[PDB]
Amino acid sequence: SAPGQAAVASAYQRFEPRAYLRNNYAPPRGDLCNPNGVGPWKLRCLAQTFATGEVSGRTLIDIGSGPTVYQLLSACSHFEDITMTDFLEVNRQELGRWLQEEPGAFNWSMYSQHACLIEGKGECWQDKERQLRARVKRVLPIDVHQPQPLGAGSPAPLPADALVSAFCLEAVSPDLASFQRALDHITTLLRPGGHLLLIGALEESWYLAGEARLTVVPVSEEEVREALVRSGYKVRDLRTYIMPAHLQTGVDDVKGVFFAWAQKV
Amino acid sequence: AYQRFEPRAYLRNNYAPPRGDLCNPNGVGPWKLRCLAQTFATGEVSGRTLIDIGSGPTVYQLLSACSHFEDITMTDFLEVNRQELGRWLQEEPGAFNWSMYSQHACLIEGKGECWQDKERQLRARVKRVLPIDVHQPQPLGAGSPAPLPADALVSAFCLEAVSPDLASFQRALDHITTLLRPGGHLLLIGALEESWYLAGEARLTVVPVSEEEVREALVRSGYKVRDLRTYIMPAHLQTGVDDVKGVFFAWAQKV
Ligand SMILES: Nc1ncnc2c1ncn2[C@@H]1O[C@@H](CSCCNC[C@@H]2Cc3ccc([N+](=O)[O-])cc3CN2)[C@@H](O)[C@H]1O
Ligand SMILES: Nc1ncnc2c1ncn2[C@@H]1O[C@@H](CSCCNC[C@@H]2Cc3ccc([N+](=O)[O-])cc3CN2)[C@@H](O)[C@H]1O
Repeated sequence: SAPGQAAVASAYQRFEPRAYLRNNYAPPRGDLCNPNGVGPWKLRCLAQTFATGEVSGRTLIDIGSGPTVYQLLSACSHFEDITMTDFLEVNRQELGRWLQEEPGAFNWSMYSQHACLIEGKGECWQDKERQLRARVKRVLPIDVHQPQPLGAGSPAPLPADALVSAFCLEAVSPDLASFQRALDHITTLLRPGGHLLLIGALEESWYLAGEARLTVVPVSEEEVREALVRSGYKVRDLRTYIMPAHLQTGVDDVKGVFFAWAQKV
Repeated sequence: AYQRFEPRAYLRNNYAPPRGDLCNPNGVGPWKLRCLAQTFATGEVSGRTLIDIGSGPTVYQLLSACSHFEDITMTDFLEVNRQELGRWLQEEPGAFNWSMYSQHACLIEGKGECWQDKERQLRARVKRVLPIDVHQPQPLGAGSPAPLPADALVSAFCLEAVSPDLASFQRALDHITTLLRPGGHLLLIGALEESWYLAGEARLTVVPVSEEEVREALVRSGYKVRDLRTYIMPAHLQTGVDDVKGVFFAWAQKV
């Protein structure tokens, strides 16, 4: 078990946040004007799920935030305490730049505007970002391969009412078995009856983050569903987006994207 | 007097904060955008061609209009305003940033449209920017490139701001009304009970008008008033740039 993990940790030492941001969150993949694009689909899954009112509580943990905040734009009106996490210091620093409203931070304002647009409440994007910054109460190291991903007696309020995780588990797991165990490990962080929102890449074997070319376990929708069931979830929603050819740039070999809403039993 | 009008001062006074803060939905900017959006959302204001009367250096007043009219003419009395418009239309250097207004129009309209697509459509549909003088019986002169008669007019904060008194305001309205097809629509926005405003070195005289006065003026020009509403200016938006008391929005139909 330890070998595959050592390979993952080593490969991530070359991960370049800015290149990763450019590849995935600037145009063309970061084009929010095309409703058929992947950015709008992700934001829609999240906004629609939170719009049900069924996913709420006091505390939320984002698992493997990397250098991004988009996955929390709709969530942040429903949780007063948000923990963001990442394995890499360089990503935690990138989140820090953004938290401090630095220029030189990545500009999420197009995503914030798009979230305001689809949430349909007339909120301005500046109020949305102010609220996300207020509700993020800590940014913590994490390793999903450890039985306690946050370490012993972490700062984070546990158990959490909800988890969010985008493009983390399949990107740090050498094989399906590692992915299943990682899912079990983060599932310990979640209250029974709590909710997990999982976004990830389907049938991907690599992606680029600068010099770093990371190896990814290719997973199918069926594999994700079965993993959720095995970890003790009821699957409420599991959607697939098929990556259009024009978005099939050379930054990865992804075939689609999945969104799962699961409730822990 | 208008010869000392400074577009950048005017923009700063009226379209930068506090008056240009769009975050609070009780502000004047959001109220104006809502009047315009709700009106066009009815479907009753439609056609091929539209003229914006006295555009000055602003485009917000056409953000909801532009998806209902394929040919748009913008107008102003002053070359310096016409150049400021040109800088924004051609995406030139130092153009005013209207993106907050574009974004808010998209939010209000509720169609999920992105603000870059809205600006793109506005820029595509504005075919020309022309001189205009509403004091002339033919405000656009004879044989102007503008298709006439227009199917719709929009005019925000022009007639009361260029008229010394109610009689002049009425005549200016009669004048622009000749540009409008019978059965066509006028969307008129303006200041209530204002007597002056500043634009840098220019101090401009305004005729103070009431809601009743505007209604009466419309009827006299031959319009049926479909809608007329008032925004009362809150104290935190009462700055030193004018003495405005309120803003009116009128939707009128020529008959
Ligand atoms: N042991 C660990 N525990 C927790 N997190 C860890 C661990 N090791 C690395 N990490 C952390 O997880 C990393 C996750 S970044 C996302 C990687 N996903 C792969 C790739 C990216 C991507 C992104 C967006 C889209 N899209 O279309 O919107 C598609 C794709 C294609 N897939 C990173 O922050 C790393 O630092
Ligand atoms: N003879 C003419 N014919 C046509 N246009 C002409 C003529 N002479 C001058 N012009 C043209 O008309 C002008 C219109 S802009 C200034 C209007 N002044 C009213 C002032 C501005 C304002 C704006 C917004 C708000 N608000 O709270 O939303 C409040 C206020 C307060 N009132 C200007 O572009 C000028 O160039």
